[PDB]
Amino acid sequence: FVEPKWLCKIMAQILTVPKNYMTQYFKLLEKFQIALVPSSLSDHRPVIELPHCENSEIIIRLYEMPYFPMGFWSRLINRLLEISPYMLALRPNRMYWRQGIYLNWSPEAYCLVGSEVLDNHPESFLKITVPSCRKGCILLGQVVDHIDSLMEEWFPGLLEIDGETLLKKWALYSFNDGEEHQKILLDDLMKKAEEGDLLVNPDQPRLTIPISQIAPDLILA
Amino acid sequence: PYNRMKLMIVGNTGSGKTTLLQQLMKTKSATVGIDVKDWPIQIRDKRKRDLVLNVWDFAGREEFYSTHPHFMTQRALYLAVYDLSKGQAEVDAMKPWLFNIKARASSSPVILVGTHLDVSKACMSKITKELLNKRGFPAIRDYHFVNATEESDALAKLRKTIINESLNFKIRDQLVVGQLIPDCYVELEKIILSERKNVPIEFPVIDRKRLLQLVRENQLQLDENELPHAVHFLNESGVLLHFQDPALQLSDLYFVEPKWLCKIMAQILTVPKNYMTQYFKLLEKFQIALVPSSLSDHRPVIELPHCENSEIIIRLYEMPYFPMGFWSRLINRLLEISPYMLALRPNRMYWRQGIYLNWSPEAYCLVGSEVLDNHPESFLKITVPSCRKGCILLGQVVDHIDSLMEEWFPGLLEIDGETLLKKWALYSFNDGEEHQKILLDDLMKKAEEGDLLVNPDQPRLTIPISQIAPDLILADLPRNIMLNNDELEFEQAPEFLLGDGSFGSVYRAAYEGEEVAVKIFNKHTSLRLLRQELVVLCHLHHPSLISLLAAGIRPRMLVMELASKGSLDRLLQQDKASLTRTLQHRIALHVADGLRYLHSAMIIYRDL
Ligand SMILES: Nc1nc2c(ncn2[C@@H]2O[C@H](COP(=O)(O)OP(=O)(O)O)[C@@H](O)[C@H]2O)c(=O)[nH]1
Repeated sequence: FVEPKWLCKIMAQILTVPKNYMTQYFKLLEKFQIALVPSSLSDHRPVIELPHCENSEIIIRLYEMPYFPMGFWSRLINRLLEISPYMLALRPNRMYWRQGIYLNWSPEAYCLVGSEVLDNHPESFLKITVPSCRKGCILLGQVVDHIDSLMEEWFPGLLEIDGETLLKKWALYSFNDGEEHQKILLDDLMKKAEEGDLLVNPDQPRLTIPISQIAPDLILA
Repeated sequence: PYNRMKLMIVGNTGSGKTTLLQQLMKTKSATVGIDVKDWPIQIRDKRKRDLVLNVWDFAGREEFYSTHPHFMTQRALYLAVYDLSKGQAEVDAMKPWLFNIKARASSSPVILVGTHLDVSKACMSKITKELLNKRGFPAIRDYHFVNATEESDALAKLRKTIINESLNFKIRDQLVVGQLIPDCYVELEKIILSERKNVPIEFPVIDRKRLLQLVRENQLQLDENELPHAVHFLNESGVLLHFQDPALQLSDLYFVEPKWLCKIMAQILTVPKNYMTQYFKLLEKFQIALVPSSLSDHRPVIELPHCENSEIIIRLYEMPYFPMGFWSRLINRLLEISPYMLALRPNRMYWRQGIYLNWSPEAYCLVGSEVLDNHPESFLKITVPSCRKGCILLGQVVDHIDSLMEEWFPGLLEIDGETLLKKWALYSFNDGEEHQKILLDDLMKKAEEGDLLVNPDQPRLTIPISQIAPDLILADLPRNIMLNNDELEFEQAPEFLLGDGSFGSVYRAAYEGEEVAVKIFNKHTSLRLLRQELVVLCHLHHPSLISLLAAGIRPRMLVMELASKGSLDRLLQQDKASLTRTLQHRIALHVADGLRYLHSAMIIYRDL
């Protein structure tokens, strides 16, 4: 491509609205994350009455960054596009929107990567709701790998220590048997540093939760 | 004679409604709720029939709409105002109001009224004389182009026309404004209007015990059994609102001054701790509760797993416009009330125009609006997988939708006659690989029950009627139950083979080498009651219950096991000697076992 201003103008043309290379046209259009158009996707989360509630049967993993990166979500969505199957075949139900994906195989084999805002917090989050089953843990592993890959490959500035790192990965757990609420949050690096045992315990040692049901990518589950 | 008829001012936002009302009554800010009033009319003719029209100035704003169909009754005269200032367009913009009147109160007269004559476009009279006359619409009986905010001869003629059309209501020659009622009814009416004053303005509700003390204190001779029918008639007349159904706890609370109730319920849309539980219950009874309205109106992109045409089932539903408050009722009706199995919670993605439950990649369901190009109508596409569990979901959903239509909006089923509601089915004789799914009306396919297949002009290709409409052919139930008519030995005509006297229409026939009892459910009715009894009897499987063998469509019949010795009634009458102590106890034990299993399934065998 010579005179790149022409290329970039022509590629940005179709956003506000040579038949030989039309296939290459669409290929590079996908290489620009334009193709279905990921942008202009109504910006509105649809209400999702998930089957499983409680705290015991699910796994959360927040991702705290001040603002979402410039072109993050399109890259992520286009990366998770059928590239994370629970098994090693079947097409999963998908509900795309500009801030989430929510694949769905079965009532116990789903996955939902979607933005979420918390009150009194000007930061941004990337809540990842995943069932506690085995296939759940598999999906969680694949998704965390793909996201960390995008971060290390596209936006390096959000990983290098200065130093709050500008990107803090949390994990959500409930020592209150799941029936109660207000899931306590634990930074990921600390739990990684708690590999000495295979359990986590609060000040009151009577209650104890395995590190497999909070982070099955750290413990090899 | 009872001189009281409901007047209802429907209309579109921004028009003249509350001011038009305030000028008809001469009782010299947006509307929230419905603003119930009542103005009396002293007839100046010799027959001075003093009547009271209670007006219901419906608010035009779109967010309230899902509560509007609840207060549209048959015994009512509807005004409809359409703001002539924005001429030639608002007349078309008030078509949904007319269609919803026709959907709810089919045979109620309507009086078009054109406000804003002060400014400007009177050629809207042309379109309202050609387009809005008789195109599946609720029989417009007059036009009026009147100013508001200023009494005039146009206002005078308009008001006189309201009164004239009021008296000449006569549904099937009834003369509603002058029908006869028992004295106790009008007595109860008077004591309610007096009790309107002596009640907390902040909480105008009254108690059934307080009502009982009221009717005891006065000369009302109404009995306890005579109360429900009485207060129900008062409800129809728009005096006090009540809901005697036991599903709600409101059968002890009688709402007086209904304008307060409706305003308070519509309050929370634009944004007494003892009855907060009943508050939420009736809030659900108003389809407010999660709030079904204000749900972003935007379909989310759904990349369904299965494409093609062979592995899926579509079923369009064509109506000109969606009814007034349809979608809220439907969503709230399908709320977890259609499980694939007889346990598991399905994934759901609610939005104002769809539900899309989801169990498994082959066990989903999606009921959602869809527009087609070059088609100003509306559609209710229902995508369902071709698997067995799919067909089960399809059956339940069609039943629930048809139930809503027959129970809420009767005007969309009665033939005139295009029926204003045409159910399609989508099929592809091109092996599914190709496209442009041909559409076939449902009534036509129902008439094609003679065979079990459908075939085009080219007879080489042929598609079963089970994979296009598994509710017509009895495949939506589990455990396919067709009777394999080759092996049946039934003769319907003779009274020689009746089961016995007074068993309905149960005949005695031989099937699969065994004598069986078959009920001919065939009549003018549809497959509704047949399938209803079929899903009940589909999964019981108990010894003390009559076991089902097969069901049929040509003609509609139910094939069940045959009781050789006849009913117990005959043995009690004819042969009292056959019954001994041990036999009587065994009969009692078996019936008790049957009732136990039934109540374990939470089923009420009402009569025994
Ligand atoms: N000049 C003029 N104004 C009108 C006429 N009819 C209604 N309006 C205006 O419309 C307003 C009333 O709107 P309203 O019916 O209450 O709206 P709604 O409550 O949503 O039905 C008043 O403020 C009037 O000024 C009319 O014939 N002429």
